Amino acid sequence: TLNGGITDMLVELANFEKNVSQAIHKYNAYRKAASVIAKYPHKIKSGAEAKKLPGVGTKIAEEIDEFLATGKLRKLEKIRQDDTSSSINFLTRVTGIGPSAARKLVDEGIKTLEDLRKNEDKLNHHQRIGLKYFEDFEKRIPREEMLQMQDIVLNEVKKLDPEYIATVCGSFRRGAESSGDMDVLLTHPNFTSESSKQPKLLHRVVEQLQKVRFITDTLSKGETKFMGVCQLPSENDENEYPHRRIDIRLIPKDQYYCGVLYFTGSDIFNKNMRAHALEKGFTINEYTIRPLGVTGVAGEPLPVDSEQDIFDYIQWRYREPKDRS
Ligand SMILES: [Cl-]
Ligand SMILES: [Cl-]
Ligand code: NA
Ligand code: NA
Repeated sequence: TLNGGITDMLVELANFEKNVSQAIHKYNAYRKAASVIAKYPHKIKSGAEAKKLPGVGTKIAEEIDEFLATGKLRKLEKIRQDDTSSSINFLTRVTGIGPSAARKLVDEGIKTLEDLRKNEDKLNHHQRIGLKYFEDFEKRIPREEMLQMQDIVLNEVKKLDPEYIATVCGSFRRGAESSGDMDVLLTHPNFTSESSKQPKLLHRVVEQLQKVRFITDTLSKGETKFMGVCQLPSENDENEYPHRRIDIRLIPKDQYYCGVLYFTGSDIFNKNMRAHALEKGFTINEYTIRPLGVTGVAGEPLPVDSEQDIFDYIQWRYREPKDRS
């Protein structure tokens, strides 16, 4: 406005004393001083004309002369470039880790750049390889490269035993020109709802992947899920294809095409899909499709041999992946 560059100033002063300090009475005084300047119908040109108004005071007018010369203030940006605030935004920047370890990490006086080795008395990691491939995780992944990651893995799988089936999901199957990672799903006809549990089916696929040296590291094992790091092979070009990021997941044969729909679709889409079923009278899950009716009591599960057997059941014209936004 007229003096309405010095009212933007005086507001922020009042927030920090409300919060991270909590000096009331000095929350109050800052605040009244804002209004008096807002009402005065004349452009101020010196903190020397300010003491005359019954609102502004002693050390307050003083802070205005520094404002009206430079156009910047000591008692301000110092609170702005030092706070835990606008550093929560920084501290994680250079970490690739977890919520409450920061604080104690930071609390050691350890920070972003030239503040990083200065104090390394935590000797943790992530899990022992976060802080190392920190550099390649923050770049996107071109489509063209996704296609030949895909092609290698299906090749190994089938050569072991042609009864396996496997497919890749996420943004890649929707049709992106760039991705953030890889997510794959895996089944076999000797694992079902009513059977013994079999991790050895997933161990084998992993071990042979290491053998041809496509998989390089391990972050997590289990009976159902693996979590690691991979790389494409070179003939002798530049320094590197960057190291990348892959997940793998084992599922019952009879609940397969119910999970694949689920690891694609789209959030918004998957939400609009489960309401139309309510209308026609069905209930749909990450595991099954069941007959409902009358009240809260679903029936048996109905049989499914394909993605499309699902659409039929609820009376919808089919919709290809490219269109599931
Ligand atoms: Cl961690
Ligand atoms: Cl994917
Ligand atoms: Na993080
Ligand atoms: Na995308």
